Parts: sequence; structure tokens; C-alpha cells
Amino acid sequence: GASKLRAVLEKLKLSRDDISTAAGMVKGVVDHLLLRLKCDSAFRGVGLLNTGSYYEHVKISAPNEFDVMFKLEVPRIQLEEYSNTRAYYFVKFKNPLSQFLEGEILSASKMLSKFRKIIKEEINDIDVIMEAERGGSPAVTLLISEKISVDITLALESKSSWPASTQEGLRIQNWLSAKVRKQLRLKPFYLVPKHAQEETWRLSFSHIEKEILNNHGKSKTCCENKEEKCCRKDCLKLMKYLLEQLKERFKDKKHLDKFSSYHVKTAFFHVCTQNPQDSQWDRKDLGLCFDNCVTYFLQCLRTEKLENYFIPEFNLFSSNLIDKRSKEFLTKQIEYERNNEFPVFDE
DNA sequence: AAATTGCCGAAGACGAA
DNA sequence: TTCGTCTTCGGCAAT
Ligand SMILES: [Zn+2]
Repeated sequence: GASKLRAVLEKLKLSRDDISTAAGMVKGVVDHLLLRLKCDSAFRGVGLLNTGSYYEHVKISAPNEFDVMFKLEVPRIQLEEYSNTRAYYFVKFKNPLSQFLEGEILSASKMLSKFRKIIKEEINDIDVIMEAERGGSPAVTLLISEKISVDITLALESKSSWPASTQEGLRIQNWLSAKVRKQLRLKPFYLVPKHAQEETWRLSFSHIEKEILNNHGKSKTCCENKEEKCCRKDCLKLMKYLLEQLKERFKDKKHLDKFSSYHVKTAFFHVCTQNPQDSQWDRKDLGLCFDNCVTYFLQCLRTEKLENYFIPEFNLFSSNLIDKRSKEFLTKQIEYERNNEFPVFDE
């Protein structure tokens, strides 16, 4: 359904005036919070790392959701893995961060307490209001003029080599270059405070994800000229639209609550590994390329396996995170959608 | 000492052709 | 389509 998908992608185009209005409203709130945190001893070198779909140029229909990471430069860090989770770690030191130590580990909850307290106090004096202190890692979520959501995620920045659990991840050697993978792994990795049970930190590579999407092609000139337009980003947009429309259509149910845009985003990266060549993502074959993303995502649902693109042994669809009935329900609707030329693209 | 700020240009929306 | 013009974003050199 290439003709319908292009129509869907056209209605999904963000308004140029809306992003200008949205970004300015986010900028005023974000610059205010950053300026305040830089005045505290604990968050001396806090910096802005814009992540998420908007800054990956894959935002879906309106610039109403902004993912923002307040990164913190951390030196001499010792990682101890929590059980065999491969993605959750205890943070030790090999400084203003000693106030957040519980013995030898870096207490997350102590750092979120001060991070949230400073942010909640600042915006109490502001049309923005706090919320979403559940889920651990996105420390806080803001709502600007009850219109735009801003997920603020506290993060540590470690410039050391990536943890051993990422050794066989980021399999981009045949898609991007092996030099690119070497260069990307020289960039820092990020630690965000996530519950697993307490005082743990999860690995975060949203900066690598953002850099890959803005440099998606195997060819360097991909999506720079009319002869090399690909549909990678458009397939991710449609994949995000399928999940969002289904989550909205079944909002009254609880089955689709666990599935996030990161799952679709992660599954998209694996399809790019399976289809490394740009000729496998031509504009004319938008239906085939989107069906590839739909088919692979279904295999992840049916096999209960969606590897983290950077941590292979971290199953995003394991039974501990999502029950089989929720994955079976989403599998049902995706095939019904595909069998009927995706009715949710109209409602 | 270390954080700040401006500069430059690609990405992609928009209108026209 | 294709184009130009437009605005936003991100890196770092300037201190
Ligand atoms: Zn491309």
C-alpha cells in the first residue's frame, strides 16, 4: 500500500510553525532548569543531550513530546553488574558526588531526590507542572501549557570503554562501517538510574541512536540528493504510528501499556542490520520496507525476544518485563491491521 | 580552570513550479 | 515531483 502510506506520512508531517513554537517553549523551561542545576555543587558540569524521536527527525505527528537528558560528567567509575541483568549496574569510584554515596556505591535515589527537588522547586515558580516520578530513569516529566510533554532523564557520563555486556552489540559492521562502530564505541556511554532492586543504573546509548538515525545510510550521501532518498525514517515513523494508534485504540485495555516507542525503534535498528544496503530501502518499495519492519516486529512478539541493540543479552520482551498475553494481543491486532490495509491509519 | 557562547550548515517543512 | 527559502539543532573554538 505505497500510495496510502505516503498519504499517511504526509498527514504525519510536523508543522514547521508548531516545532518553532514548541521548541521555544521547551527551550525556556530547559535553559532555566539547566542554569539552576549548574549553580549546585552536585551538578557542576551538567550538560544538555537532546535525545528521543524529535531530535532524531522521526517525530510522528506533532511536536508535543520531548525527551531530554541532563548528562553529568563522571570520572574514575567502577561498574559492578547487578545479578546477570547485563544492563543494570552498581556505580563505584576508583568530589561533589561523594554526598550521594551509600558506603561504596553511588546512591541513585539520593541523586534523584536532589535532582527532582531542585527541578520541582524551580518550576513551582514556573504553565508547566511536574509529574511522572514513576519508572525510575525518566526522573521527571513536564507538561508545558498542558500541551507539550518533556521527559527529563538524569544521566551519568562515562568516557571509559563500554561495558563488557555491549561487546557483541551494535552489529553495524555490514550496514555502517566497521570504522563507524569503532568510532561510536569510543564515544561515552550513559548511566541512567533505573530500578531492577534499588540503587541501580541502566546503560543508555540514546546519543548513539540519535547519531545513527541522522546518518542512517550505508552510503554517506544517503538522503542528501534526490537520487538517494531512502525510506528508513519513514518506515520508523509508520511503525511508531501503528503502535501509537493501537495503544490509543485499546487504551481502555491494559495489554498495550508496556510497549513503548523504544521497542519499535530498537526493532527498526535490527531490520536495518538485516537490510544493510540502501537499495533495500528505496522510496518506491515503501510497502515492502514497511512490511519488513512489521514482519520482524511480529517475530519479536511471537518469539518473546527483542534484543537491546547495544546489549544483546538484554531481552526487551522477556517474561519479566512483558507477559505473553500482552505480546499475543499486540500480535493479533498487527496482523488484523496488515490483513485489512491498516485501518488504524485513518482513525 | 572550566564552562560559555556564537558560528556554520545539514535536515526537512513549505510554496511554488 | 523538484526547487529554494526557511527555521532548528549540534559541535566546538573562542576564552
Ligand atoms: Zn536515506
